[PDB]
Amino acid sequence: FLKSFQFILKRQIRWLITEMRFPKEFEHVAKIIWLKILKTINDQPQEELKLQLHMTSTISILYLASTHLSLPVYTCDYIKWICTAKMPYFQASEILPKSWRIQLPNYYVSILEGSISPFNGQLYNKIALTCGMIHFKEFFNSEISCQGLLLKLVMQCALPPEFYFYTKQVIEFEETDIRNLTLWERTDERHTGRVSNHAELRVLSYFMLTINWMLSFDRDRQYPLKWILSLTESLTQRTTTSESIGRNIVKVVYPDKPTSSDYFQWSEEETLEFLKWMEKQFLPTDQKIARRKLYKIFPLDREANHDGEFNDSTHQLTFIEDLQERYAKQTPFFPPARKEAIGRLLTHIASQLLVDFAISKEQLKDCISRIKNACLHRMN
Amino acid sequence: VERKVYPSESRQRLTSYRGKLLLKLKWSVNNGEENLFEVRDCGGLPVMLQSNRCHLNKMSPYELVQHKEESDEIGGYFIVNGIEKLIRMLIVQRRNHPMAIIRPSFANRGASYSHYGIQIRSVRPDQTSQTNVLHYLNDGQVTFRFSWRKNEYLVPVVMILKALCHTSDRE
Amino acid sequence: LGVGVQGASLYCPQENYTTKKQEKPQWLRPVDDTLAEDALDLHIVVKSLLCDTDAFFWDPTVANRLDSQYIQTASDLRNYRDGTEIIAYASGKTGSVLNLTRQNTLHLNRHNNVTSIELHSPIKSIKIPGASESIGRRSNLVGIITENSFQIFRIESVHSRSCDVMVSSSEPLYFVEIDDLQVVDFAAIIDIKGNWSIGRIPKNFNNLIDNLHGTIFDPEELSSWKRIEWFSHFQKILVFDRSKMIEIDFMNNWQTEVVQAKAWSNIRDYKRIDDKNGILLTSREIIIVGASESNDPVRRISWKHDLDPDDTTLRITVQKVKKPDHILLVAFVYSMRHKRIYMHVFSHRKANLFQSLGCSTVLEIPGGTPTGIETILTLDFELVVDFLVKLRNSSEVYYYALSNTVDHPEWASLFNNADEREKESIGALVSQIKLKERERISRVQNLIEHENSHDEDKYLQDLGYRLSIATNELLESWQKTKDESIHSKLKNLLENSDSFASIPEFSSLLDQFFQYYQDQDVTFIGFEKLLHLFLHEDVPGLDIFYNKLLQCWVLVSPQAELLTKEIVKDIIWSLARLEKPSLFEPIQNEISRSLSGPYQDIISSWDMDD
Amino acid sequence: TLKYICAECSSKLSLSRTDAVRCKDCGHRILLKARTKRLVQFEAR
Amino acid sequence: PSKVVSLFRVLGAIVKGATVAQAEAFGIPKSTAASYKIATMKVPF
Amino acid sequence: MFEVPITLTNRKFAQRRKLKYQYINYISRRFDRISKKSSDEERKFWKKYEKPEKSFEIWRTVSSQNKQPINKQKMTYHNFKKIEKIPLRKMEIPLLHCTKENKLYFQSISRGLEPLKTSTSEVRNYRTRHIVTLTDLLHLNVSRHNWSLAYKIFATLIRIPGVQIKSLWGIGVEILDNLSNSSSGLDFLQWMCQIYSSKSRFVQNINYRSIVPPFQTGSRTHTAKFAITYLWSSLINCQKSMLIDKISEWVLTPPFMEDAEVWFIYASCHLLKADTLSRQFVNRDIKINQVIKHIHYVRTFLKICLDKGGFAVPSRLIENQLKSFESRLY
DNA sequence: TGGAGTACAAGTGTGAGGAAAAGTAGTTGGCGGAAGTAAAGCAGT
Ligand SMILES: [Zn+2]
Repeated sequence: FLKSFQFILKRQIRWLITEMRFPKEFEHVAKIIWLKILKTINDQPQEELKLQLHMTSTISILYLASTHLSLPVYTCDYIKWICTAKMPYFQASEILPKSWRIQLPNYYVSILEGSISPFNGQLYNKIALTCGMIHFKEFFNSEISCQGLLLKLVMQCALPPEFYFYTKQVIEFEETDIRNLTLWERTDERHTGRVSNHAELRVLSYFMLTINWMLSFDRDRQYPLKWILSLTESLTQRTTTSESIGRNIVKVVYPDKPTSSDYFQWSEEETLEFLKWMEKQFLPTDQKIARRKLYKIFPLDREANHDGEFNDSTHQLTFIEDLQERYAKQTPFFPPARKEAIGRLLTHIASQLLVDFAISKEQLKDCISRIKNACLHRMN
Repeated sequence: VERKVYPSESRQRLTSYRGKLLLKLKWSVNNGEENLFEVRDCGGLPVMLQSNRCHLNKMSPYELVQHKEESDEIGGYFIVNGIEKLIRMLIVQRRNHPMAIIRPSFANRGASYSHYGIQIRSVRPDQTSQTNVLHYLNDGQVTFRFSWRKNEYLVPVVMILKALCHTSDRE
Repeated sequence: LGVGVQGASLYCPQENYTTKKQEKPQWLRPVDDTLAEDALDLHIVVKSLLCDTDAFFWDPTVANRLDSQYIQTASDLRNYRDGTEIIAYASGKTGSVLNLTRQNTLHLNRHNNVTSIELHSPIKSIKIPGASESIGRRSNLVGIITENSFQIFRIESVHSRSCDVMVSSSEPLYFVEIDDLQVVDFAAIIDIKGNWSIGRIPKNFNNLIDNLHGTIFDPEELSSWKRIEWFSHFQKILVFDRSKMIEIDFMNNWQTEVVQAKAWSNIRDYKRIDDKNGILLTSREIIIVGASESNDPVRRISWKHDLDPDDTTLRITVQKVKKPDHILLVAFVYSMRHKRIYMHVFSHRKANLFQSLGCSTVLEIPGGTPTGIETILTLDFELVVDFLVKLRNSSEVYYYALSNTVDHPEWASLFNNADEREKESIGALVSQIKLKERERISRVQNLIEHENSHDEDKYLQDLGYRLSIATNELLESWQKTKDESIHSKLKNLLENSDSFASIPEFSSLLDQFFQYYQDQDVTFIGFEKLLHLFLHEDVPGLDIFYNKLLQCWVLVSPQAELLTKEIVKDIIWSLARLEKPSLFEPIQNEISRSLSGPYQDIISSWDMDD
Repeated sequence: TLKYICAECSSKLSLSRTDAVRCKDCGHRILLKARTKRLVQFEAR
Repeated sequence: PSKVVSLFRVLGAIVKGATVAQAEAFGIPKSTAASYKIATMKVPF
Repeated sequence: MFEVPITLTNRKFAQRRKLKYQYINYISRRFDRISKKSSDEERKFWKKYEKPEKSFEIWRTVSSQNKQPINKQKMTYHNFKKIEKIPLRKMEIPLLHCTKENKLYFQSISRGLEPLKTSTSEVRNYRTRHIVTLTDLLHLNVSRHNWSLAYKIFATLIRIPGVQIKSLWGIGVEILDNLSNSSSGLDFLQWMCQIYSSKSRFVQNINYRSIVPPFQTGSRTHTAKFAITYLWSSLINCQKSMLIDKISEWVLTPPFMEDAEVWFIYASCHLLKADTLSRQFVNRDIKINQVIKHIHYVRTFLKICLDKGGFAVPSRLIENQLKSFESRLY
């Protein structure tokens, strides 16, 4: 199992450096994390050792090799890279080993293909086990680059950049030793800390309480009510960027929450690019004459006049360009009904943020309450 | 996928050229109060070429060449295990007509049989035959001869002539 | 008459095709396929508002909580006036309170005084029967069902000088036998769980169970759904469950099972079309429009369309559309779990010739899911149709006229507490940024007026002098303390670290700082080829990273400059993980940890095989 | 490269071991052997 | 495991699963008491 | 919302229907002796009923000799409370062996109550989770008359490993309704009836999952729906393309000696020949005694259609169409 | 002024729940009488 789980770990990292412009030393950082993982396997008595490994584990040790390298990449940009089938997380067994696959058992070859994506903070708790078997604390810089986190969260919903520094002063006021949202470790037990001990999880709750307070307690008559009706109407809106369509994939994969049957609200052109993404699912995922004959009668392309050779100048616009329409939509800038529409913006930025971090609302209703009733405790 | 097997395949394979025989039954228990109808596969019987049941029936000399046959393929034979046998025609007695043969092999049969007799060969509408010979004894006695299973039975004739319809002895 | 029936059954399902053709050589579409021809038919809502007021399961005994019909009273019998449209629904605290006219759309009346008559039990079923066209009039009596009792009401003599709805009632019949009744129909005629009875419905409200009855009780149909309707007025009833349809003539002694629905489907709904012959059925997986037989009225099975959804809580409502040549039937399947409708169109013609057209679906309001949808007869190729809905977790009955041509209170009930003590304690930090932003809107404005001057070039020449000293103190400590076999900050300065904002001048500093360390013991990460994770595209230069962020906050900002000039600095003063030890560090530690494992795991610790 | 020929669709076909003797475009069982470039000699008589 | 259970079927033991009474004092969890079989016998035959 | 073509199995649903039909056996066999006085637990359950295999429901026509007097002896609470006690006291032991959700599901369905949560709604396998999206998007865009997009969905849907005969042939109007660069529709129906036309006896003993007969199987005594649709679609196309002898020889090759619908179309194939051959465009030796075969075939194949089971033809008008073909002959 | 306690929130013990590829089983289809001329010992009345 370890010979193939490393072999798939190799194919994930080799994807990152070759395509996503990662530096070559990222593999070198990742091996020490992988090798000390093997020493924990080594320490256990070989008879009935039961090493704990899961496709969530090859993400967790990839995340620690990227936050020791102190990158702005996260599980927001890991669950988007695996649900869109970019790095070999889903059906990794079906394509990669090709000789070890036959000898591997029925349970070990089912643990390698990632049939169900990490949910309800499953990916955070595997980092907690990973920071407990090997000490990512006291050896590596367990310092989340929280400045590269919120800049994505600023440009995610097209808010003014004042909130980037409205947030950090709230973070700096309610924090341990001002800076250092330190990444947690759990060598303890099968008990999942409900303290929101995860450092990445803490920044989101600070971002929630910031965007409430800066608009609710506005004596300065700076953020008007009709600006919210030009933002909540603007954010609840569908576009065809590769971040938006890729976010639509992650809405599809998670069944538990609502806004999972959101494909009824799709449009014409947003459906076609989903089907062009479908030519990146089959390539991961004696009576062959029957299917060969049917694939002739249903050729996978369009019957004629396809969109490959001579299509356009542009159809799809990118993530730098839709914000140029979003910030050009909320152009005006200069109470019972005010606090009603502040509940229309807050539940929508909350819902769009659960789908990117794979946690439930009860995983986040706790994370607000452990932050809110620790922050007013500063004054009393 | 089911496909049509042409007799050129059965020559290469050195197998028979068999069409499937289907035979639906009837299971009427108690005078047809509960009928059960089951079509049953009864093996593959071999099939004469260029018949109704061969795949070369209404087929051009061009298309016989495209299916690996002679362009003037004749038909009329069976392919059994690659060997290409056929049923020999026979000469039999003319149907439904009473012949009046005399034969020395009739006195061999019983005492007081003459050489005389009337032999008829009756065929049913399903081409199955039956021979009824009508012997002459030296007593004025005339007998009716037939072979049922492989045996041979000898009933007197006015037993039949009084059994067929309601007759007087002047009719 | 077509050709393809079975006699026992009859199909026209989803897009295989029909199964019939006459070959009528008449130059007039020489085929009578059971699919008629037309163009498309898309349906648009016209929204109105009419009135207002365990969790993984639902109870099948509840049927409806609202009702509406053009109703005719005894005042309309005697006087020439005719046509009064009403509504009767259940609302209140427990939903035990029971209670008009269409002006141009269906709106509540001027007097807005609903006859909120009271029952001391929550209401489970509100229904009117509707009347046969062979009775002359429209009936004015509404039967209701509670958890505890059974009442009958009667609408009596609404006015025109006040438009008030005064009613009568019947003595409520309680549970003599104690089992929950399910469905009544009139056409007190009830069906309890497993067993039914014919009710003697009285005229007198100034002051019963008849002695002929029966049962259908199946020991293994575990659900609690039963249903009864009179079949074509011949004193013949149909008794349902989710497993069979039982026709009973209670005039004679005669009972026959027609549907048997155990193997691959179950019965969901059965709404009696007022067409007394053609009456619709809804199973799962199929919509059946099985009518009444012409000669012997027992049960006919007519053209049925299969149903591609599959669910456990499906219901249907049917509205006739009477037209000259034919009669249309729109059939609305809905469910309590989702908002979507699914409608199909059948056309009854004169000689019991049904057809089918296609299939369509519409959406609804984004809060709630329908539990009751009810049509309006509208007193009687651009089809129009009108109906009114009642959702789950919402008591707002809207009104929709389909024509052919998301806040949650859990987010609301969290914040804004009722503590006047901490009413300004939260605002003490809100007032803190009233001081600190004005502190920082001018502290950066000090750097705005300094533009390519030498006093700030002195700060970066000193910065290029103070970077190298504390680094080289640290670079040798990793060499003096090397043999540990067991980190990159660039923030060790403390003077201000905030007193220079000019990025192309600042870009040559860190490139000189890369030039300053060409030998070993220190390696550096990239910046122009790695900052693309914020913009998801090509990033050629760090100096034009600002270009697409300057053009990202032109309009929405006061002065639009000094906010973006310091976020770019906050990235580079956070992405400055630049003190990685060189090639001497990883190679010795990859092989020393492999020494700590046995030769069992040497082959299992090996990269680079393809 | 050793090849055979299908008796039905006449497609050339290399047939390794642990393969069923079938064509791989159609499914035809009978399968005839082609001839390769090999020397044989004759007298022209 | 099922290679072992098939050997006892010639003997005639009714190899069935365990009980919750036969779960606590045998080191196996109470929920996963289906894959854990206990083979007894019947005294007449 | 719509049905998915997935053979989805899960242990918790394999329990709760094995848990259900086990209890159904005891509460029936309890009623099987209290009505007298006055082995998988599911397969044993289906040895009581006959699966229809022609329809979803086994319909029985009522104006017949299936008549029965009413059992007026109704079932009250006094009898119902005792007939379920000794099953539930015999059912209480495996309720602790199932899960806590199954143990609460069974107590819910003991008294009515219908599940509000679908067995397909939490598959979460990322492959099936895309099938559920791609089928609900399939039926939605078929419904919106959006054919060039629904063709792209169904082309990608048949290539995911695990899809079935359900979505396959039913919505193959997308080829026939397209007519831009179509495969004519009819060639896909020929594909279906080449590899799914079985002659197996319908065994009816095994519990069936993921195939359900009346629209996707093809056993004996049930000609498959894609088989008879291939007959009618290749006859309407055969008329619109004015090859009639190809189909009339093609239908000649199976004798379906069970049903009546293929005999009527085999009658109707000759009736369309007798229509077209009886034009004669005069203003006369073989063209007369050719048609008199086709008139004779229709009068026999319709007669043998009536010899078989229920398929009610207008056997009066069709005789009156042949008489009009002889008035053209005279 | 003091202690009651009742809550709130933290900490420790313990097996039940969702998953998939192989295998098994479960039931059918399907295959290998117009012949002559002559003697002889054996029967018959
Ligand atoms: Zn071939």
